[PDB]
Amino acid sequence: SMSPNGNLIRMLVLFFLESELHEHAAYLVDSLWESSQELLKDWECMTELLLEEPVQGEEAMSDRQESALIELMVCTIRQAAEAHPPVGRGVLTAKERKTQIDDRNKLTEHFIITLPMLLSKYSADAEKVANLLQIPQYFDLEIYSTGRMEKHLDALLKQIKFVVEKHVESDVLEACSKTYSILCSEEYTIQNRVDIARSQLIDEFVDRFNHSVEDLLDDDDIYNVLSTLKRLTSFHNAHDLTKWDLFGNCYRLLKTGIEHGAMPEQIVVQALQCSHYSILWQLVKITDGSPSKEDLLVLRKTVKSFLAVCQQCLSNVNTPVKEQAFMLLCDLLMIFSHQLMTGGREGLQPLVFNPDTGLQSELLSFVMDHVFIDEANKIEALHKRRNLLAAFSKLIIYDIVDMHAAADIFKHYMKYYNDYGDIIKETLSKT
Amino acid sequence: GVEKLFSLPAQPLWNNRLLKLFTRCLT
Repeated sequence: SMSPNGNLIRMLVLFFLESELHEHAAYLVDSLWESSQELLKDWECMTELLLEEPVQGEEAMSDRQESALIELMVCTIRQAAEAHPPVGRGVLTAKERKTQIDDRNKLTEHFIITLPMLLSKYSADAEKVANLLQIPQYFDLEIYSTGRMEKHLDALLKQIKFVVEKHVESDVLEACSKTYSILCSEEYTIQNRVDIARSQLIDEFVDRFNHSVEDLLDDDDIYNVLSTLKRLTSFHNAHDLTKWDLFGNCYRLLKTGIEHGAMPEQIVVQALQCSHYSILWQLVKITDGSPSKEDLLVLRKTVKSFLAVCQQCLSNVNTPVKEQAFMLLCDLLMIFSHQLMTGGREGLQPLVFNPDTGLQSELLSFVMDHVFIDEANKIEALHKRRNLLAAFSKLIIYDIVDMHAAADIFKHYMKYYNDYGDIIKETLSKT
Repeated sequence: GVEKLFSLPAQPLWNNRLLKLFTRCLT
């Protein structure tokens, strides 16, 4: 529309696509940032290409070319606000410091209005949305009230709620949960308005989750419980959903998936994951406040119950359930260790859980079947296994599990050609 | 590399208040 650079930018997307440095998007923007800074900040032009018609006589953009523009656009937003190169290409002067302020004002004021339009046009695209939700972090959230633009905040929260209810992708839900935490930044002005919008979204899914579990106690009844719970889990990670009673139906989903084994693997992974955040959130309130002794006991009982469920899930037939239950055990045993009392927090003696040798054996036994065994998926699985070994290596270094059996076993498996060599050499040294 | 593995939990915690629980047990 207005901006002439529509031809320049439409071909920068092309120069980035047809040169196949697909993982150098943030690198490409930083490269041409010293010379082509003014072109890359024309976000008015970029939004016009995505939102406006290409006018008769011109050819429209392809689905992929529109995804590349968004990816390049968000990198320009990052480089402008942060005023430093991205991760991979690691002070400001006076003029540079002033330009950073104006750039934050320009990008905020532009995208306060246009971001809900972008989200609305491309709501059914998981890849694009996950990139579009990376923008609010760089906003100056005072302008929502300085400019009296609260009318557009509701449009954004309305579109965020629209993205959540029609998407189950793990990456999309991650972006939504992080955005709602940024809009609740507790800074000053908009803290109140976002909370009402947040509680509305949680309430509408706590009901659609609790009432969906009562129907599961069918192929369609399964998808109802999974979709409604996966969303709650991503939000429970970043937001204190303790006021809601989410542990209740999460435990019941596990206590009957263990007794009967009729539960599907993915529902168990989310139910286990959701309950982990609930316990961690309950611990933050107990830690920050001046609690009573009853509070420690009810949390002591809740933590003990979940740890038992995680041990039983180690014997599940499905590998993802086995994998998920292992990582939660390593994290909880580290959080609820003797280090938990360190820092003058002696009033947490009951909450300390030390693993018995029966459980320490099961953890070491899990490393034997899923870490030490005999192109996009083998590099995918290599990081999957390295994370599991590092989680157990943490327990060894901090004297949470007995080290004498694990140390000798690691020395016998060092025949894995640096696959775990750097991890193993570090854990062996710290003894 | 391994420094990032031994400094962060196995399950990533998005909220900084939750992540403090795992980091306070380090150093």
